[PDB]
Amino acid sequence: LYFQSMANVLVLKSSINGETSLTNQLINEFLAARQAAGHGDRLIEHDLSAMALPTLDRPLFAALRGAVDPQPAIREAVALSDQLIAELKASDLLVIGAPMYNLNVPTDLKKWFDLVARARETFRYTESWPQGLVEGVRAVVVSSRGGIHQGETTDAVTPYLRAVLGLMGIQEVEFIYAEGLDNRPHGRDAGIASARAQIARLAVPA
Amino acid sequence: FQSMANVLVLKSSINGETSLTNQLINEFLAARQAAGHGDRLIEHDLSAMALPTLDRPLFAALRGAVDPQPAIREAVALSDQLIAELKASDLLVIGAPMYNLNVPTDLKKWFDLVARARETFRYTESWPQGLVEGVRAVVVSSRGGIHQGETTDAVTPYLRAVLGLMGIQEVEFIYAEGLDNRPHGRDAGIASARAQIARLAVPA
Ligand SMILES: Cc1cc2nc3c(=O)[nH]c(=O)nc-3n(C[C@H](O)[C@H](O)[C@H](O)COP(=O)(O)O)c2cc1C
Ligand SMILES: Cc1cc2nc3c(=O)[nH]c(=O)nc-3n(C[C@H](O)[C@H](O)[C@H](O)COP(=O)(O)O)c2cc1C
Repeated sequence: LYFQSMANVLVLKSSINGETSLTNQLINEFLAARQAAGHGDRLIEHDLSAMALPTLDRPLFAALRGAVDPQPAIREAVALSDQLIAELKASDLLVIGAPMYNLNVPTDLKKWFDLVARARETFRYTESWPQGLVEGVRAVVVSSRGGIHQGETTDAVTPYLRAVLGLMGIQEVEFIYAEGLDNRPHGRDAGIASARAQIARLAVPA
Repeated sequence: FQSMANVLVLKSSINGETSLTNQLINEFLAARQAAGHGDRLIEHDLSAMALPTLDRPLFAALRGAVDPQPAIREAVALSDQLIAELKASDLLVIGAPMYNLNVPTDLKKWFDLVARARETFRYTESWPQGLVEGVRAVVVSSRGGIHQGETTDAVTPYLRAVLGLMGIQEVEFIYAEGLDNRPHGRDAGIASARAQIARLAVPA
């Protein structure tokens, strides 16, 4: 009963800071607090940073659209696409590290979305909109920002993620912000306290 | 000849010859000529340049580090080169169609090399000052629209902000919207774009 009842989590980390990654701490902190709240988690973890994912190009896009391409590295990248999508569809809760870099998410997070946001697989075209094919999936996006000191003049990261997740049917998405982390002298602390409070409220729902 | 504007043209579409943003960039440059502007282009097909992804060693290397590795010493030398082209330009023209609700990765990648402390922007007690002086920009962004899942435009504010970071405050867009709409949507957006082009060719 307990082991079958367990929720399945998919956990993407995109930071380039490695062991010092504040978004990676906070994911672990979030996941631990879910345990603390009586949730058993079955994690599939991807350090997208270390996977050397391919950029989306003309042939990869074609192949991914349904064409038989034979080149080895493309077929290898398509195999990875179908893998990441199987992993995603199987999962119950999606957790993503998305620190803001030059006002966008980091390249490796973007590349994940480029392989996974696929027609016929995670969405099908309608007369009007596209219909999302990922079902039973909620998201929790952990996002940090240094703020005004790093030129945070807008948050394009957030609505981008809401929209690219919504494309594939991931309609419910919660955010965990650590904002203003370069503000001297209490910025980091306050950001981290704010995120921990978001974590604590957010670890509960199941 | 010394009259001539210096344009920097960034192409990041993955559709090669069929690229609509590359078409509209070219139309935008044909019109500038039509209205008596002479231009000296530096042209980048970012798509074919296979640009390095920003990673930990490279970011450090860009942030004033000493790294003797070769692949990283080359990407820093490229960064410097893309930057020196930018700060030398008078007009920046960018191909930025919407792919999976973002810019194409290749464009992004250029921004991660060029948006760089002590080079294009510098730190301050509060906000960062830009160092790219005397540079307008023009952004060609074609979009499929509703059929391709455009629920909001994150591209626009993203671009104004990242360009703002390094001091490019003046930005105008060429939107070819709704291109997937049946049965005249592509023609209507192309037209729309064309009229936007007719207007923006004039300024100088
Ligand atoms: C390459 C790079 C670009 C960044 N760009 C921004 C930015 O545009 N706006 C901002 O507020 N913070 C920016 N930051 C600061 C990070 O968003 C912040 O330090 C965050 O905590 C990093 O989380 P991580 O440790 O999980 O990478 C940037 C950091 C790096 C390394
Ligand atoms: C990989 C890929 C992703 C796309 N994603 C979107 C999208 O998320 N929203 C949208 O409205 N249109 C989308 N489109 C449609 C393009 O924005 C549109 O066809 C564009 O005009 C093509 O420009 P180009 O020919 O310069 O690539 C996408 C096209 C491709 C090839």
